[PDB]
Amino acid sequence: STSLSCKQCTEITTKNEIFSLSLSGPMAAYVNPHGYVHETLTVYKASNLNLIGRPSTEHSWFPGYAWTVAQCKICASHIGWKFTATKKDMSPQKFWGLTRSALLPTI
Amino acid sequence: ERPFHCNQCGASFTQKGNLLRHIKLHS
Ligand SMILES: O=C1CC[C@H](N2Cc3c(ccc4c3OCC43CCN(Cc4ccccc4)CC3)C2=O)C(=O)N1
Ligand SMILES: [Zn+2]
Ligand SMILES: [Zn+2]
Repeated sequence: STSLSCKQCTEITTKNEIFSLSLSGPMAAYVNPHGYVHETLTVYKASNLNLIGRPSTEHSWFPGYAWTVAQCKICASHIGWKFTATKKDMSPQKFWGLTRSALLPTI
Repeated sequence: ERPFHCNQCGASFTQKGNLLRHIKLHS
């Protein structure tokens, strides 16, 4: 299926990975604490990403999940976040939220 | 442990210089 790639550059995910974590569809707008709006697409798996920092639950858009910033391994452009369950009774235990503007093609 | 923060995405750094490089990439 169609690959989604780093816009700046590297395949990051494919459309086959896309799922709806919550009922707001697979991609919705979320607001960060400083007024940046991120159209965040939820995919089960992503490749070619490096993580920055430790996981945090602060202002998590997906309650029960911690986020870790994720960037392109090639150009270091911000791509999204890895989300990791804080409890065992959640499913999935991990996924990625990718910001729409960081990916090509444009969805 | 990482007190320099990017308010666009939540990225945090130990070195101010790495925050500066990070911010540049958002442009
Ligand atoms: O699920 C997600 C993904 C991550 C995303 N975040 C979280 C986030 C984003 C941006 C900035 C921040 C932040 O939490 C801490 C901090 C806000 C509070 N700051 C407190 C602070 C300020 C100055 C010095 C030390 C600490 C740290 C950065 C973001 O896009 C978000 O809002 N939801
Ligand atoms: Zn890249
Ligand atoms: Zn950032």
